[PDB]
Amino acid sequence: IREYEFYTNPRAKGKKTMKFNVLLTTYEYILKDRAELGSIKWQFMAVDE
DNA sequence: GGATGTATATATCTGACACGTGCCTGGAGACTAGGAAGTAATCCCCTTGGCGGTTAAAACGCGGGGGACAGCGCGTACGTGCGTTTAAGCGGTTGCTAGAGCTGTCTACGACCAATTGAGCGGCCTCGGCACCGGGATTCTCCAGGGCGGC
Repeated sequence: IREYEFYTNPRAKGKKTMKFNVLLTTYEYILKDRAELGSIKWQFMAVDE
């Protein structure tokens, strides 16, 4: 998911723009991948339950 | 008829009991201070019974070969016994010194107490270094015009 679907230009190494619109995830992968998801300029957060 | 085996009595040896004495250490009596028991408050860790999700460890099965074990041979090294040597064990000399025990004197060193202050613990601000964002320089892919060929 990370290197085939996050970025429009995943093979670059400078500023990588985002490709997806909405990312659905769970709490376990918020805790597991906070380093790879906290460094994203999110426009909206919706926390269910 | 003579000497031998055995029983009872008497003197001597030896461990144990009680008497005597010192002395010094434990006990009795009194006083005091502080160690610890008890109390209240605050805050953080542990308990018991659950749920959810990841995932790597645990469990199970199976094939195969490496290793444990048994047996056998062999040769060597240790046990065994005897004769010989030697040194341990005991008793002994002869002086001097080390050390335990006791008594005595004294002095420097450590306990103790009051005042002081400066080194240890916590937080706060700043720097060294790492990292995020904006701007300039360099290289790669591409769309269109000019020229040539065919019916």
